[PDB]
Amino acid sequence: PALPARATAVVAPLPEKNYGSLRGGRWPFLYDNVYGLPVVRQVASYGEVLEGIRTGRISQVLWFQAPRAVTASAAAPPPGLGGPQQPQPPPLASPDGRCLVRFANGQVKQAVIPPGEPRISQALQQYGTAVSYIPLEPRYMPELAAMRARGAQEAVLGEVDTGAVATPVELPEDERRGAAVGPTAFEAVAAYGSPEQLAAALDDNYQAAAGQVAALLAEREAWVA
Amino acid sequence: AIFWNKLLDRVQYKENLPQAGLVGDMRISYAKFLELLKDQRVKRLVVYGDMRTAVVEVPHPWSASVLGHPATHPFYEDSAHNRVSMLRPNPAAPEDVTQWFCAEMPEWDMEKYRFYVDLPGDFWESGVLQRHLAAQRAEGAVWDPASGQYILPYRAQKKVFQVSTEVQLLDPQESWD
Amino acid sequence: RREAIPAELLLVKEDPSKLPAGVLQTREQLKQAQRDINWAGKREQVF
Amino acid sequence: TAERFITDAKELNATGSGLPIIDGPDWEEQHWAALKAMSAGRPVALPTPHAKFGPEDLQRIAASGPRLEDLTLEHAERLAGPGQLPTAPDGVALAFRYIPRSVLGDFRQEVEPDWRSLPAMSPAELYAGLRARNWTSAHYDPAAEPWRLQVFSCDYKHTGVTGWPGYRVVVTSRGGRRRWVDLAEEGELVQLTEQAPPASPADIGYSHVFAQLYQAYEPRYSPEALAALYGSSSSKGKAAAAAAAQHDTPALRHLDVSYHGTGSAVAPGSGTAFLMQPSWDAVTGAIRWGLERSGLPELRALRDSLLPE
Amino acid sequence: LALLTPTLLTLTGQS
Amino acid sequence: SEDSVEQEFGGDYSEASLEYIRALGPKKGAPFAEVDPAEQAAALPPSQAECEAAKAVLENYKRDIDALKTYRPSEQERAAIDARRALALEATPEELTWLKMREYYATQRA
Amino acid sequence: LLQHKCQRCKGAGVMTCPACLGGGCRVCGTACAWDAESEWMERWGEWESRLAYYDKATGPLMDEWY
Amino acid sequence: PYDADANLGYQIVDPTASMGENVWNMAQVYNSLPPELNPLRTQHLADRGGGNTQAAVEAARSAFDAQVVMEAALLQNLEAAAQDLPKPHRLPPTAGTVACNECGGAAWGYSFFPNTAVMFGLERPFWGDTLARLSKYWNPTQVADPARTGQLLPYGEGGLRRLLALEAVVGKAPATTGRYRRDLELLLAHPELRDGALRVPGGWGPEGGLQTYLRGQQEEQARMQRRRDLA
Amino acid sequence: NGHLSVVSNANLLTGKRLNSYLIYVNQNLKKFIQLN
Amino acid sequence: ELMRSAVPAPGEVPNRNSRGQVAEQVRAILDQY
Amino acid sequence: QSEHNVKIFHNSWWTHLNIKNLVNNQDSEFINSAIIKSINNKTSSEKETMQLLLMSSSILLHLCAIISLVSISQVRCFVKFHLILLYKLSNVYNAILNQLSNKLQKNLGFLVEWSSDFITIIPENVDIYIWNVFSKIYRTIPLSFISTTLG
Amino acid sequence: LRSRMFLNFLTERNKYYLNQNLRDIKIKANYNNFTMFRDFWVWSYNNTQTNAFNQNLWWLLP
Amino acid sequence: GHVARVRFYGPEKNKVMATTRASAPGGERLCKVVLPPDPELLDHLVSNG
Ligand SMILES: [Zn+2]
Ligand SMILES: [Zn+2]
Repeated sequence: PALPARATAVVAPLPEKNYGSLRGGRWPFLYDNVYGLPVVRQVASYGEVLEGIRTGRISQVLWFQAPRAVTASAAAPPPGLGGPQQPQPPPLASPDGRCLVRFANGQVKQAVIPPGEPRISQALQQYGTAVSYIPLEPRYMPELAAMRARGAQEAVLGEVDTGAVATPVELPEDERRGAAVGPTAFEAVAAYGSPEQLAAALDDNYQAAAGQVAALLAEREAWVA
Repeated sequence: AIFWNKLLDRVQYKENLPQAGLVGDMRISYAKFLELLKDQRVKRLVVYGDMRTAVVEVPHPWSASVLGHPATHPFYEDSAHNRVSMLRPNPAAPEDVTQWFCAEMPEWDMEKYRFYVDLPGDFWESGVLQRHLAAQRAEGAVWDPASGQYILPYRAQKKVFQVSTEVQLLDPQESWD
Repeated sequence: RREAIPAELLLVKEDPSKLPAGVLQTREQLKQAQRDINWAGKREQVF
Repeated sequence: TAERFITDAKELNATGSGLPIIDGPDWEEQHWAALKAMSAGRPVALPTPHAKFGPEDLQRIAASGPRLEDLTLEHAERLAGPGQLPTAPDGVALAFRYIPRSVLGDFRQEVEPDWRSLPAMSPAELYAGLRARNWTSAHYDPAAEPWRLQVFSCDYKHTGVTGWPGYRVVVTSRGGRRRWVDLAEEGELVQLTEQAPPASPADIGYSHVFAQLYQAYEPRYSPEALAALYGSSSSKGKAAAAAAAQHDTPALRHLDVSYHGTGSAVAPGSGTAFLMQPSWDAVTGAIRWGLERSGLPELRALRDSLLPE
Repeated sequence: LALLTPTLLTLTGQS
Repeated sequence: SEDSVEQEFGGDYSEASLEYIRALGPKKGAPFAEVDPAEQAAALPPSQAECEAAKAVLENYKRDIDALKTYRPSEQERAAIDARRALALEATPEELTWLKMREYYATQRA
Repeated sequence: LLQHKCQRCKGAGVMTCPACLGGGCRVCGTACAWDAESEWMERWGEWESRLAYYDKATGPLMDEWY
Repeated sequence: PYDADANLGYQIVDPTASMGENVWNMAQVYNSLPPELNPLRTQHLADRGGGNTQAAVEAARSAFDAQVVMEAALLQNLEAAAQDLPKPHRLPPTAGTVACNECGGAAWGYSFFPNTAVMFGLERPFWGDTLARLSKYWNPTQVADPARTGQLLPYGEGGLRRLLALEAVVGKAPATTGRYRRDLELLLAHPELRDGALRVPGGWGPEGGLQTYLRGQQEEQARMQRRRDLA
Repeated sequence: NGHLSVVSNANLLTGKRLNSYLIYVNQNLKKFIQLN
Repeated sequence: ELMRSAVPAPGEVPNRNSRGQVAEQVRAILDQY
Repeated sequence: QSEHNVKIFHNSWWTHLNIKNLVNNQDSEFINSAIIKSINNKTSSEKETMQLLLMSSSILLHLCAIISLVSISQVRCFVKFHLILLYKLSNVYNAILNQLSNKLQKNLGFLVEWSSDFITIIPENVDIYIWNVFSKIYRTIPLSFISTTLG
Repeated sequence: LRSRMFLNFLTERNKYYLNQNLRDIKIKANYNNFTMFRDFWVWSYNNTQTNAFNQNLWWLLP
Repeated sequence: GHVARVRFYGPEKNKVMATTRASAPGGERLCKVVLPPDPELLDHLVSNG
């Protein structure tokens, strides 16, 4: 498995632009930092989007979304009356109006359109252009903030030493996030290790499982008494 | 009594907020209230003093019509003690019973949910209540000269589970706090 | 071991003269925008 | 938007307890460090495409722009593991697709001008100038010069002094110059399909302005269209005359409408937003949090004084 | 306060 | 066959009174301060069948754990694990996640 | 005397979403619990069961029989 | 019923004694809670088996008390709205409404400025004024003429497609009541169910009321039929 | 009509959670088992 | 039937008691003697 | 027509309780903005006259309300009763703190008041103290006012 | 009459299923016959019924 | 045609005291009604005498 590329050079930012609807456009690359994804950099105005809807040149219009805090839902008594924890409110449409416009010729642009604009709403209702809401990305969904925090706190790889290798191991399967990329504990401790810790760890792991099942059965028998 | 009964309703106005059909978190949403209103399921609507709150009264589905459903109290009985029914077969659309005609129960014999609803700031200038009223009161008996008769047309009769809404507004000066 | 990516597959290529009329911002303009950004930054604290 | 269930050995192999959460700076500030280093002149680390790309599509993307499939990623998290339930011999995972906010570049909404040093215009002047560009009105003239309207709404209205109500329009004209209009005070309620002034030039609010903006974008049909429609006796002959008829839009030569929010520069929960609006609830919450940090170990003195009990 | 009442009666919408 | 109510009462009444009693509630549960049968049926632990199945699987587990104890890695396995180790040595968080996503998407397409 | 009201909503704190007057609206609120019209009679059954407990209207008859 | 705790106790409350004595008697031993939620009924057995009975009871009593407090809040709002006062509890928006963007949804406030409209009694708007304002709002005027300006269609989008049974005789069909259709049909195939002696629980699905009684009747008559022939 | 308010930055609630995660997985798993 | 009102009367509306009035009724019936 | 009766029992039930803090999950700028902007917009230095008139009349309303209330005899009895109760509680608390602080620094009836006149029980020392504090608080008002209104 | 009354009560209470011993502990409780701190609390409650000070007594119950 | 006379009263004139004819159900009474903002009420009132 080849490592990803890693180049470095001096680059010159582009000149800034004012499309009327949005401003910016100094990123000189075709991809972004956090994700490796292409960046949309063509901007569609309001009258342009309206005409593209009327004359069928536009197929799908997609809005981004936002989390909709838990206190501002009406489906159950407020959190603070002490009831059981309700799951999660649906997400909002993007208040800032960030939008992606997809044409029939495969082009993809961005735009700013407030959800609920009269003309655009009537056009979408009449001409049946497909309308969609882009789901939320995982580092912004409110139900996976625990996973995001755990990833930001815990270590990616683990600790195994044999006296001569000190291998960076992956974490166990029960908490390995991505995939089996590096060494697993067993393979490392058996390929660069000695039967001492091999046998010890194997048999006392058996001892742990036996203790689990034996405690289960023992409290069962106490229940019988 | 004729006089005193009135006087007492003003001094003790707090004992008359509906404490019968309203049990817990009895709110409904504004969209659901509109949807119930447009299909003529609401029996009474009581707007309140400030014009921004209503208590919608909706009859229990089996107490809405005069079907003889055996989940209701036997109010009206035959000689052989069977509940009476008033269904009529709707000649234009048979094969579907939910589109038949039926008379509605007198309002004093109804079970009713009493939901609470908050009306938006532009409830009156949006005209929803006005459209509903103007549509539902624009039908009545007519004279047909082709048959020389007095006809109550079908599109002015109540189908199954539909009722006739009564709108009532309250006066803030009747509170005597 | 690493792989290599051509540095012409990573940079955009367009010359500002292929843009609409007023899209290119002059220095006169761009400086006033920075001035407004700063003033909007300090407004409420100042007041 | 469709979700998917994964019940398969190899797909649950590359999964584990759930894919990693790609992380970094916030979606609207990823480009600050890179751009300031680029403006200084240093070398910058180059962006590496995503691990699902391969060399065959970078050829097209660097040439003719990305497709809706080039932007879509997936994410899957594992429900109960291998030995938990029947009909699930080695686990079950839930996978859904999405597009991240980072796809939007270093683009933002137009900057709020300096309302002190900017020439003003009366609402009646904006109303008349919008009527003169509304082809359905009795005051149309096709010799009008283009206008660019940016309609701003305030966002620091509740968190910070100096917030304003209503809307503010920035009108830029052929000279490249700019003026602004202050549409507080929704004047008198009118519907959008309304053409009549309000009996006093002082009752022009944003309801009339929005009426004019809505009516200006009406598509115009040439008389031939409904001529071929009505004159056609057949029903689907009319249908053909209708589906084939075209139109035009004069507003694309007169107006450019945009909507913006003047961003806020004070976080609604921060400390400086407490000095700007002191309140007693704030000081109670503050001393509670301070007890949490410093002296909630009061409930450790609890256990320590439970020693004699 | 009766001098300013015609002014302050716009916050309610009446005359 | 032979429901509960048919025993405490049975021939003391006809079938009329038996159906009379049958249509009024199960026996005497939560509304009457007692404990439901479906409530009581949860307070009991796993019985000896499951415990013995677990003990037999435990015998199997110790057998295969000592079997693993008797294992030693093959020839190319050392080189493969060491190459993984080298990649992990020259790894950063971002790129390791990069290869994780590479794995997932490659096996997704297959 | 010191209570003032918002002049846009007239003290309602809430405006209408007009599109929903004539896969739903993503801008306007969330539904309530008693909106599900298919669960009405079940909720009423639970509530009348819980209410029959406290109900002390028939108290004297139960008392004389006890 | 007093022995099974199915109903409240023997002489716990007296309508003519006092409020204090009655709250004392009711606050004594979970008398305010029904049997189903009384924790004493369950405090003795809960362990490894399910780990739920003592959890799924304190997780129901909580929802119960939340419902009760919500009812109190709603009634305080109604009592404020009975006069023309502003409501004390601001609740979040619902499925047809959005929040106001001048206020945050906080509808009113206190200001240290005396609000002259209340002090002089001018806070209600004189019916004729409102009538005029509405009648002028629902009647938009057209000053232009579609002859000069070549406007052939009323405003809106996609007017061309817009320009291209016996609902007029028997009204429209109501689509909010399909879920009862089935039961209605049963009530027509079995007239005997309308007898004044019977009173079923109530409901619509196969899990409620009429269908429960019907299934029970057919099943028990089949049981007895099979029991007749074996002997 | 239809309103035109726009915020500049959508407020993603950035800046316990275990129960949220658990209820998420419980709801999804229960839907899965009810699919069969 | 053509000349009937559909607004019933003030007189032909029969009484219906709530639960509190039912309780008052049974008490006034039992303490009758 | 039946006759109705006064209800004298657990009446209301929903008022015995303060639940404001539960429903808002705790566990007014549009107002002033709109007031001031309206008196600015409707009616040189005239906005300043109107604003000063507004503030002055508001403060005077509150002061007149308070004084007129306190001018009823029974309200003065209420005030007197509260004063003596609070004084006895202060005596208790101060004695406790004084004695225990004396210890740790060594380490480190009602009717004679309730039935008499109140200006003869209270010394003049406290009136002089209150007057001194008030005087010192409000003595910078002329210079402040002058320097404000002169640009 | 008594049979019908019990019938209706039973039906409406057993609607619950349509979706030590509490008695022996309920016989041992302090009830006011229609324990001196109890009478104190009851009197003090019934005396401060109207004033807000009443709320202070509410937090004196077990 | 059962109502004879209506009398708007109040300080803001939205309540009426309707009087019923002899042919009305219940004879002749005086009933108070509170009115919503309906701009079709006055035509209906005058065109029925
Ligand atoms: Zn508002
Ligand atoms: Zn909506």
